[PDB]
Amino acid sequence: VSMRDMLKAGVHFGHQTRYWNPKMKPFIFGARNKVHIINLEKTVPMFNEALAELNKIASRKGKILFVGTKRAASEAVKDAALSCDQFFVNHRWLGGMLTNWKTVRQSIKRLKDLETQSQDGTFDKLTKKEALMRTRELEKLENSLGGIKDMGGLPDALFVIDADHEHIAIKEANNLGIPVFAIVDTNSDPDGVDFVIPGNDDAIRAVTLYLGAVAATVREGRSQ
Amino acid sequence: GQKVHPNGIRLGIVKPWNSTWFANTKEFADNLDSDFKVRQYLTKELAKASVSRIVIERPAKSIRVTIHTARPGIVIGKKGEDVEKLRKVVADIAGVPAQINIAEVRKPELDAKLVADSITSQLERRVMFRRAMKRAVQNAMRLGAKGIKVEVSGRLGGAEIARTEWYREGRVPLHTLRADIDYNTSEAHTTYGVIGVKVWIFKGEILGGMA
Amino acid sequence: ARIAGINIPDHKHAVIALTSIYGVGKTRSKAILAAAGIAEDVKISELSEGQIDTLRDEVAKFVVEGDLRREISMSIKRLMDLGCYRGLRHRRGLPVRGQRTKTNARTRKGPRKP
Amino acid sequence: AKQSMKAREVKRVALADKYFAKRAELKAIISDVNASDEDRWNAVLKLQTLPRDSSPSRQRNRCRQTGRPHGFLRKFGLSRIKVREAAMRGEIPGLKKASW
Amino acid sequence: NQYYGTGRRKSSAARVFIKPGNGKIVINQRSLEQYFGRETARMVVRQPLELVDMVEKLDLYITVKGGGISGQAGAIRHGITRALMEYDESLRSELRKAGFVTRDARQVERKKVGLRKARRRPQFSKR
Amino acid sequence: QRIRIRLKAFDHRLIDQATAEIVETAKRTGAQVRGPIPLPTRKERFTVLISPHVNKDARDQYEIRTHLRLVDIVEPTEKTVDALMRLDLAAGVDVQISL
Amino acid sequence: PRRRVIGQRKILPDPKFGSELLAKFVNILMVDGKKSTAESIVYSALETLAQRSGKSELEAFEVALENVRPTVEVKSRRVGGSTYQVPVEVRPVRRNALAMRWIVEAARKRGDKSMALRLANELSDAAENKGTAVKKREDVHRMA
Amino acid sequence: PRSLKKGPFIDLHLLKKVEKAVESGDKKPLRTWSRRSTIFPNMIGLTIAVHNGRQHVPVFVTDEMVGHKLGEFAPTRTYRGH
RNA sequence: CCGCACAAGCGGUGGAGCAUGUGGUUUAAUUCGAUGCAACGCGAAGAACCUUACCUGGUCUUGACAUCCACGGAAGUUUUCAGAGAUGAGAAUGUGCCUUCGGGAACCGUGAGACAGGUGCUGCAUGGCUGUCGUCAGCUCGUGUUGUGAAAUGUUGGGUUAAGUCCCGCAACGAGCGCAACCCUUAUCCUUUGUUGCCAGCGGUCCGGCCGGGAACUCAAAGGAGACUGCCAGUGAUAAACUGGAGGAAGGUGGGGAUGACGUCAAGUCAUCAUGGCCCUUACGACCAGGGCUACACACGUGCUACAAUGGCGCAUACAAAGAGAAGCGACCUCGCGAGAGCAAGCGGACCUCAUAAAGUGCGUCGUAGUCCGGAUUGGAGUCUGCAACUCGACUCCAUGAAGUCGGAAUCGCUAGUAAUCGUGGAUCAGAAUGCCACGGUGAAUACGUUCCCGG
Ligand SMILES: [Mg+2]
Ligand SMILES: [Mg+2]
Ligand SMILES: [Mg+2]
Ligand SMILES: [Mg+2]
Ligand SMILES: [Mg+2]
Ligand SMILES: [Mg+2]
Ligand SMILES: [Mg+2]
Ligand SMILES: [Mg+2]
Ligand SMILES: [Mg+2]
Ligand SMILES: [Mg+2]
Ligand SMILES: [Mg+2]
Ligand SMILES: [Mg+2]
Ligand SMILES: [Mg+2]
Ligand SMILES: [Mg+2]
Ligand SMILES: [Mg+2]
Ligand SMILES: [Mg+2]
Ligand SMILES: [Mg+2]
Ligand SMILES: [Mg+2]
Ligand SMILES: [Mg+2]
Ligand SMILES: [Mg+2]
Ligand SMILES: [Mg+2]
Ligand SMILES: [Mg+2]
Ligand SMILES: [Mg+2]
Ligand SMILES: [Mg+2]
Ligand SMILES: [Zn+2]
Repeated sequence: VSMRDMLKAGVHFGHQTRYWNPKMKPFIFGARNKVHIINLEKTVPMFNEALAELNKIASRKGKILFVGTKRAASEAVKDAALSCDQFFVNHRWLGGMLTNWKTVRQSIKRLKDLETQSQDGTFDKLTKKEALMRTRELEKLENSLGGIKDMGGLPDALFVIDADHEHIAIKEANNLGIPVFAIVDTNSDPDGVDFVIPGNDDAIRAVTLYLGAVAATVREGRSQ
Repeated sequence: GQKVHPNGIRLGIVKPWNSTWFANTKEFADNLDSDFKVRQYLTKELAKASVSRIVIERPAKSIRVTIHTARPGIVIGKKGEDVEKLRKVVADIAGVPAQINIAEVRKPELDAKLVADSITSQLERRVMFRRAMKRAVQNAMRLGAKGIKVEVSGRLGGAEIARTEWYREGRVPLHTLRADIDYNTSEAHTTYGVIGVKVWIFKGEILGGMA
Repeated sequence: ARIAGINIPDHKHAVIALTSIYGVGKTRSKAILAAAGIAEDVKISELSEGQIDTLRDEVAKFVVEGDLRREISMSIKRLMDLGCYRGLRHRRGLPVRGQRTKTNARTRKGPRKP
Repeated sequence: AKQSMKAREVKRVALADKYFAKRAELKAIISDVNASDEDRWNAVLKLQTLPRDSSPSRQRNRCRQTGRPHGFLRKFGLSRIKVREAAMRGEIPGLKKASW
Repeated sequence: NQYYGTGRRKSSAARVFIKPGNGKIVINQRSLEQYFGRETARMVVRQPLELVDMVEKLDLYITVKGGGISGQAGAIRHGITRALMEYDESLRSELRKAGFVTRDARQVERKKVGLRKARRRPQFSKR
Repeated sequence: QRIRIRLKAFDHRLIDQATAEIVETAKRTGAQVRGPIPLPTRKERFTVLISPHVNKDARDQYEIRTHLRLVDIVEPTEKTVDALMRLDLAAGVDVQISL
Repeated sequence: PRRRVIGQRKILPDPKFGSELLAKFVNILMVDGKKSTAESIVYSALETLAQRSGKSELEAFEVALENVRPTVEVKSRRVGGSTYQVPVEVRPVRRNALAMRWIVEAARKRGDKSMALRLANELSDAAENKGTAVKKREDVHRMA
Repeated sequence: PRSLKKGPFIDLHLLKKVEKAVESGDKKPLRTWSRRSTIFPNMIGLTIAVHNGRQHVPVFVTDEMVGHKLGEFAPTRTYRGH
């Protein structure tokens, strides 16, 4: 992504000067209208160097977890993961999701069992209310684990939107050593992101830019 | 509080009776008396064959008894000799032409009667009970049981005050009638007193009614 | 009017006004009436003595009033004289026919006493 | 109960069945209309000579497993207790918990 | 010509046969007054015909078993309503509006153990 | 001439199996049957005290429901009465034959 | 009702006047579920009431209960922590029932050998605001 | 009452005792337990020691007692008051 | 914040009579146990004998009941005397069966000890079973995270539910036991099968579905369909969900049941049974007759019947459900005022029988009274069951006609087919229901509300 490509999308946007985090000073161009302005001169090379690492991980058969819980951007992140056949979390993050990998496996198994049961049959054996209830639980589990039913082993890389909002995820990742790739607004604490992208995390246009560029490079890394 | 007998409540839904003959009120009582005494005789005589259930079904002129044991070769002895002997015996008790057809249980660790009597046989041999019950539950679920709960009550370890000790593992949903929950009770007579064991073994929901 | 026995019957349906006498009740009364031929719904007033004397004649056949009172008193006195169980319970003033006496035997013991 | 009671019951029934025919014929002669009151008299005297434990009205249905003299159920021949064990264990055919 | 309904109220069950006629009623081979001496039954039996305002166009022959005088009245009402609907199939909405098509499911409640009557409890005592 | 068959049982499954086999073998010999007709089942109810001592209020209610089927063969061939005798009868099912 | 304030069910009109209030009246007068006795009593009383009041017997019943219907009554409240009486207005549907209840008990107290007559006499005195049915209404108004 | 078609009741051991007593003249009070037997006309003037359950109380039969059971003259409960 | 907890209602109890249980007192004995809720119409679903455990007396000591030993006798059947009876004393008959012929089995009797026997104690040694808070929505765990740690979190909060019910929120994520569902029953319909059940169209008739029939309907009993907040609108964080509406036989867990979490009360039960220990053993065991458990100055609890006219009585007459039946239910006719009796059909039962439902309705009478209310009590006379109704049965008839005229403080049940009221059946049982468990008929009033009372 080129600085002009970002700027038109508005990547330079940042949270009000009232709300910023101390470590973000190096990445901040300045202020206008009491608004923090992010410096694309740092943003572009860091994003490119992160894309290099993401291409490397995906080119060694990496499993990628796209992470974002914004109600506006949930579908964008889900489609972004689907466009590169990668796993995703688009709904509210569950506490200790990576730390309780054993607990999630049972939920995935239950989600797989419910979908398998509906295809196999025995819904007729169940009472009509019971069969409907099983379908509702399967739908709830799909809303809960649609993205990670095919996760298999813990992921090899994480992409995070608004790292401050998803702080539990990054704490887990660091506890596991799983690398964190994150779009970091001025209000976020950048310590948890090993490849940090400072940029707007709310605006739909810039978020879609991030996701599309990442997914293009991930498909490229897969293609070899 | 008290709990309904799990086997006695699932007779209509998932559990078959153990005496399936028919008779009108004229000779209902004495049928019951005869089959009670014959099954008690068989229990007393097969205290080592490890029998789990003795089902009894009567043709109009005959009595048919099916034994469920874990040691078929034992009860049939040599060339079916002793089984024919006890067939003559049940012929005496019932006063009726008798037929005995033994049946085996493939997973003896999955029979509430069997595991309960084994627990009691261990207790009367003066072994620490916690070991007994936890070994039983471990074996059961190692043999692929959906759940099992063991319960012992009495003067455990010769206690002056009787305590209740249970141990559950897996799923044991007593309230769900659809569940195949096999249950049986055994007693062990030690010098201190009589100790009672109860075993629930849940082997999976049976979708699709009785049949 | 006047009927055999000291008591005077009141003016109402004969079958009922006849019950006034100590020895006659509802079935014996209608028996007396049918024997005398007088209907039941007739009153004792508006009833000529020509049938009143017949009524007293037919009631004379049965034991009634004072003679019955003396006869029952002799029977209880005889019972007491035998010394039989019933005689004892009669002179004791207690239920005679085997009723429960642990409680609620008041009809023969009178009101509760301290 | 006490073995004495069960023995008493078995003796009572084993005498009632024995003297059944004689008792029946004698009661017939007694209650029979047109019977000569001397024959009726001899019959009512003879009746009380038989063992008093021959009258069937003198027996008591006891639990056929414990001898309990209460809570009896003619259909099964057991007290109100043992019927519950036999039922819950699946020994009384076609017997199950009712609900309506 | 013939239109049949079947109405049940409480423990009673009534077959109802409807033919074009002058308003003649017959119940168990008896006239409506021969059967129901009580006027309220005499009115609840004819309520639907008053609704559809066809009380001299239809002769109906009905027979009812079980229940009591009012139970049977309700059963025959529910029967003649079903018969009418099978005869017209447009009075359905009106009869439904009057609550004549409901087959009231109310039934007597069983006695319960330790309870003198269904939902009735023995008298409690303090001391 | 005809033969009435009453079948009593304690469970409808067994009685239905047996009556199906009866009507089948009878139809097989060509004897004309009157179908299986379900007569009202009987329900004996026993309300028995659950507690050994002092609990009149606490008790349980059991029932024995006996099911009753009636089949009828109007023109019984001589290949039939012997045939139905040969047919095996379940121990639970009770069969009564009446010409 | 602590949790769910359930709505009241509907009563069926009377088969002689289609009047919901008459049916409520007979339901109040009823004893031991003997509806037929109650309807006999009420129709007898209404017709004799008609004889004294001329035309419109159902209307005469309406104005009779009107002349004794209550407007204000004392109500108890424990909000103070001690018993506390307060004068409160009564909804029409409830004062209907109160008037009917007062009428029937007053009739039972009247005696004179027949319920039919007691009810009619009480209704006739109620129609003209008398018979002590109004006096009981007046005293609970005074207690405001 | 017992009946009329069956006549009064008496157990024959008491009957034999009473006939042997009357035919033999004045006798010692007859010691019997049969409270259930009824007083017959022949036993008038006799004296029967009838069991009250703890002792045989004497009862001197009079013609008035005829048509009654013996037990009616042997009370089985002692009571004086409170 | 819920709960008939209160309020709002309807009917009661508390007063009377009686039924029944208990305390007490009494007794030769009034057998034992149950004792705030959660003992007191409780064990006991049925004490005249029996039961029966108690009392009095009469009797037995390897025994009433079991095994083992020998020894002798088939077994068994029929009578006689004594005795209250256990028991003794006999007296006749039989003296059989199998067997490789010796014997055995079968039982019976006598002796020998091993032993049996205990409803004797301990439910504070216990098992088993049960009550209770409570059908309450709770009780927990795994892993994760937090804290130095005891621990916490989850399980709290916002809402919402019958509910730890559900959705959001939230370092928690899930799980298990409960909740709910699965089961029974009930409310609609469909299919299948039509006799002993059914009678619409049919003809026929003695007017009787009764007979030709008919398979429609009712019904019977198997299988199946149906309800899902599924639809609509409104409300609401667009959430959960709630309100209303549609259609529908049924609407918001449709109604009822079964189902009782972890535990609490050293709760109950050694007298169902089992059982550790203790104790008894010519007796604390065993048998018999009679008595007692039914007492009676009292006290308490639960019921029944009443005090009437919305009723009583007379006459006429209509509409059920659910059950039971072979030593059983027992029709019809005959007899009896009646309970019943005689005769005797049918029915192991959709067939025959119990068994004609009663409130109701129509007519008549009764006229507010201790009554044509009430039925206690008592006299007389009976029937039936049973060896036997004295203690101490039920019922019938005639006679008798207490108290009682709506019940103090206080207190109980109940939210709809409910309460209230009316009958019917069953278990136990020879006989003995006002109790219990079930069935239907008629069929309400009220609920503003959670401040108080009580329990969670
Ligand atoms: Mg229970
Ligand atoms: Mg009289
Ligand atoms: Mg014993
Ligand atoms: Mg008896
Ligand atoms: Mg039957
Ligand atoms: Mg209140
Ligand atoms: Mg009282
Ligand atoms: Mg006592
Ligand atoms: Mg004791
Ligand atoms: Mg009770
Ligand atoms: Mg305890
Ligand atoms: Mg105790
Ligand atoms: Mg909690
Ligand atoms: Mg909350
Ligand atoms: Mg939470
Ligand atoms: Mg549940
Ligand atoms: Mg609606
Ligand atoms: Mg205790
Ligand atoms: Mg005795
Ligand atoms: Mg007693
Ligand atoms: Mg009277
Ligand atoms: Mg009087
Ligand atoms: Mg008066
Ligand atoms: Mg009812
Ligand atoms: Zn941001």
